[PDB]
Amino acid sequence: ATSVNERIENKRRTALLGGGQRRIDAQHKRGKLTARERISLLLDPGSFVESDMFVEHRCADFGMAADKNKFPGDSVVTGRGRINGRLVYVFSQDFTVFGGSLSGAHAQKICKIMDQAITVGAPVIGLNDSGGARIQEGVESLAGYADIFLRNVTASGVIPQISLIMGPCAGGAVYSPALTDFTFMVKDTSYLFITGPDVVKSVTNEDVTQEELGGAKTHTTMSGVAHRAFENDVDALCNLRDFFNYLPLSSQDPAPVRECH
Amino acid sequence: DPSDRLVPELDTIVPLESTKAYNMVDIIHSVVDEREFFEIMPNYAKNIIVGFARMNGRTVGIVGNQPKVASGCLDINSSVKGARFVRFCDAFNIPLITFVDVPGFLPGTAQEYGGIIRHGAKLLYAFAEATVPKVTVITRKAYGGAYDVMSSKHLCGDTNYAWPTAEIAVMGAKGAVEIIFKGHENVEAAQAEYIEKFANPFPAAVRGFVDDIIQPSSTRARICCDLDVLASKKVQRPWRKHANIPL
Amino acid sequence: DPSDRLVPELDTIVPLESTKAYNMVDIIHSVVDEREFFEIMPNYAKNIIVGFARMNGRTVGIVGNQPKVASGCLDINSSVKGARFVRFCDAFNIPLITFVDVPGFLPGTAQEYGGIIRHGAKLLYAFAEATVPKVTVITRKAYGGAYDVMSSKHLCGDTNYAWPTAEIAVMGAKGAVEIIFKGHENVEAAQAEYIEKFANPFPAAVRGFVDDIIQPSSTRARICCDLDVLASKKVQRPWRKHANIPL
Amino acid sequence: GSDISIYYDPMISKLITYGSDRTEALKRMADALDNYVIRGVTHNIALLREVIINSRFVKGDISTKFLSDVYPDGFKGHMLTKSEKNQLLAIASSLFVAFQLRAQHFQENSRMPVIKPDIANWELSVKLHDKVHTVVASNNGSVFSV
Ligand SMILES: CCC(=O)SCCNC(=O)CCNC(=O)[C@H](O)C(C)(C)COP(=O)(O)OP(=O)(O)OC[C@H]1O[C@@H](n2cnc3c(N)ncnc32)[C@H](O)[C@@H]1OP(=O)(O)O
Ligand SMILES: *C(=O)CCCC[C@@H]1SC[C@@H]2NC(=O)N[C@@H]21
Repeated sequence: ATSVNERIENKRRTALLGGGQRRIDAQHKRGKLTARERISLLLDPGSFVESDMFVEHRCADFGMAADKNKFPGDSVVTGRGRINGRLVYVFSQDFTVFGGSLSGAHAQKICKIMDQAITVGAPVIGLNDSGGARIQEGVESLAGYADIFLRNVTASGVIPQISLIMGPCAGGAVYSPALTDFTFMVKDTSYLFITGPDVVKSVTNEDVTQEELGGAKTHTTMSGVAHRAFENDVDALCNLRDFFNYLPLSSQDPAPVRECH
Repeated sequence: DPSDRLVPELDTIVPLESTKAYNMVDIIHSVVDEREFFEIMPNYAKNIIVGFARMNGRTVGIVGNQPKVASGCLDINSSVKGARFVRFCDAFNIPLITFVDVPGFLPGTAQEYGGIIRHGAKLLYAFAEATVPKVTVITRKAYGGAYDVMSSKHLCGDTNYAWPTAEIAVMGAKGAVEIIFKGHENVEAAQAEYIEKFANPFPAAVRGFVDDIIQPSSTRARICCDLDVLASKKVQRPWRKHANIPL
Repeated sequence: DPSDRLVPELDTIVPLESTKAYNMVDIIHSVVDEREFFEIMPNYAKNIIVGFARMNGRTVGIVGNQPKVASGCLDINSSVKGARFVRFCDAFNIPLITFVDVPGFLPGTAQEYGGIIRHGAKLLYAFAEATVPKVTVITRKAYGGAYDVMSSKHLCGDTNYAWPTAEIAVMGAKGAVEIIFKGHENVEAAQAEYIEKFANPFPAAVRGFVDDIIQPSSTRARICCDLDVLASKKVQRPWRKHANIPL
Repeated sequence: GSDISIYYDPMISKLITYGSDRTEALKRMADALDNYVIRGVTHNIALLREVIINSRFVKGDISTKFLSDVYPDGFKGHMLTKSEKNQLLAIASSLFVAFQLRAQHFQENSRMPVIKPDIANWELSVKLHDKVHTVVASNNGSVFSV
């Protein structure tokens, strides 16, 4: 009689929900979906293979060693799937767990999935919804950001990289989408700024809202950072799925050719 | 969609007078497969149109000027938006089709103080280093250095076409006669000869700057065949770690 | 043989107690296509099994530990045989599937005088330099450096799985408690904690050293898909005439 | 390529059908009016099609105020029946499934082979007007069971 077998599905259930049902309800109330259902809506049915399901952060300072702060998965879902039968490597950030903040394990999973994608020669798709670097981790978050930036630069021109911002992305989390090939946004629910409105008001003495400072309209109309903005989450996933069919899987392949009528 | 489909509604889309504008998205829809066009940055720098479409089932990148917005002039935002898209298309073996209708660059002190030269160089370099097949169609006009920036034949372009309404000129007729004929004080005839001799695609076609002058209704059938023969295009360039983008 | 053929017979093939042994060739037969397996050196160094099989019609090289004889411990002959087979499989673009159930290298002065270190280095190099896709499944245990020598994830492995009855540790609980806990002079709480927290595959999973913990009945269906993705794997290494095998 | 301007009459065209009797003429009018393609402007083909297949028009009793009284509030369109609604939903679902299936027909790569999905039945939610319908579509070639 061993409890490890029970612990398997115990941690599986804790990972599937993420950071709890209450935060999922809050996410739905905000008009946004969770990472897992976003992935299910993006990929072909019955084709998602997830990697590093049981990975937790290594932080042991400032109370993060407590059992209540240990979430299996660590605010990111990473894996591979297929769109219209074509292989793709996908990661989606989970705002439920610590606001999507990137810890050491988060960046480790992203770097691993990017490394596998660049080894096999497949595109990378990232659903971005994160509050920035995790302060509790410390310089580990900066190291993870730098590793992701280095992999983004190395993979530039080798495999296509698509980033879809689906929430308020602040701080370092804004540089990775800028290094990717294309940037898409969701109206009224996605933001992209380096510093928040409070810091702007405190420093520059100016009143500005989140939507005005880094909203989808601002970045798709007068900034030139994002490429397209979509009505909501489902429309964004549908349009991204349609757009993925245009691009080749790698720079070693010719332009895709389809059937004409 | 058949590759040799005729597209007759483009025969008179370009107005006879040069002071009236049209929509380039109409031409793009009429030319591409099933009239389906995934436009990139549709609400930013509207005086240029970039996007992804399909020709004979093969994905292609479309870059064009928009005479409806800002008379089709080029500026900083349009230059950057076109340049990055062209660079991405070249990087992943995606053919490029360009539609040219531009009077030049947008003048003013705001453009000069913002660094219009750097971004124009960005766009010119983006079209210059491309090794993917490039097909260019001139609809109404291409004046001055913009004609070079819009994937001319001399940038190692593959095929260049001009509609009967095309006007490949150094600059505007009035400025040309005012800089050539200074003391002639008889511009009344000079306008007649200059318009009759240089306000047409003939100066460019007489020296092979455009492959042919094609009827608009045969545009699509002209492009697809080219994309059939240029799929095996392969050129070589001097070795380097990388180049110096004018960012 | 369908690529998603479920294999429930592997659900309870691993005995609960760690002192009972099972047959590794049963897992090989149940996993591979049509249960056909061409073994190499079946009667020499029988604590390891190597051979050729087919997965989804593609030829695969299979190396695994046999816990029936010598409890699966590695030695000179086993290391040499496995290293040679792995080198041949890597040299001819044949993917490798590894099944890991090993407690380490068996002790004795005959192994030390014969050069067990050199042959362990043989096999470690053989898995280290391989650039073919490698799929590793840990069945029961992987203790100490042998776990590294058996195509671990850190050794440029492609995909690593662990069964729910797997366990990865530096060595057994007894030696670890003896070398760590000496001043407590009590094993009532130390042994219980070590068994409950370091006698299960969770330390390897939480650090990300195994991709997933899978049910045994989904083994084959899991491997085939991995062999479909990893077909186009390509890596680059520094130039050299050759390397020094520790022969 | 022809354009409609504010200066002249809005007359797009003049369609005529001839048959042995009135019923054949009306059938030919319907057939030729369903196969007439205009894209770019707004036409009154819907009004003509609804008027032609009108029961009162078929019977014969018409007057100069025939258009005024049959649509007191105004023109609304074709009030399609239950069978026609089912046919329209089936056609739309089949077209959607056909587009989705065509989206998967890539050329052979020889380096990254594709694995075409094997969806047997497509389960769809179709919103028409202000009603949601559940549709199950299956394909076995050029034939769709909806
Ligand atoms: C430049 C390189 C770097 O180091 S960037 C580091 C990030 N810098 C910052 O200033 C963080 C600012 N974050 C924010 O302002 C908000 O969280 C934003 C991102 C605007 C979210 O907006 P909103 O939709 O209202 O959600 P919320 O504020 O209720 O947040 C809910 C939970 O998320 C958490 N969260 C968010 N970010 C972090 C973070 N970096 N580290 C740790 N936790 C974070 C919040 O603590 C919050 O927790 P709780 O559920 O309210 O208890
Ligand atoms: C105006 O540009 C068109 C002249 C033809 C219409 C004239 S005027 C009104 C009459 N009614 C009709 O159908 N033709 C006549």
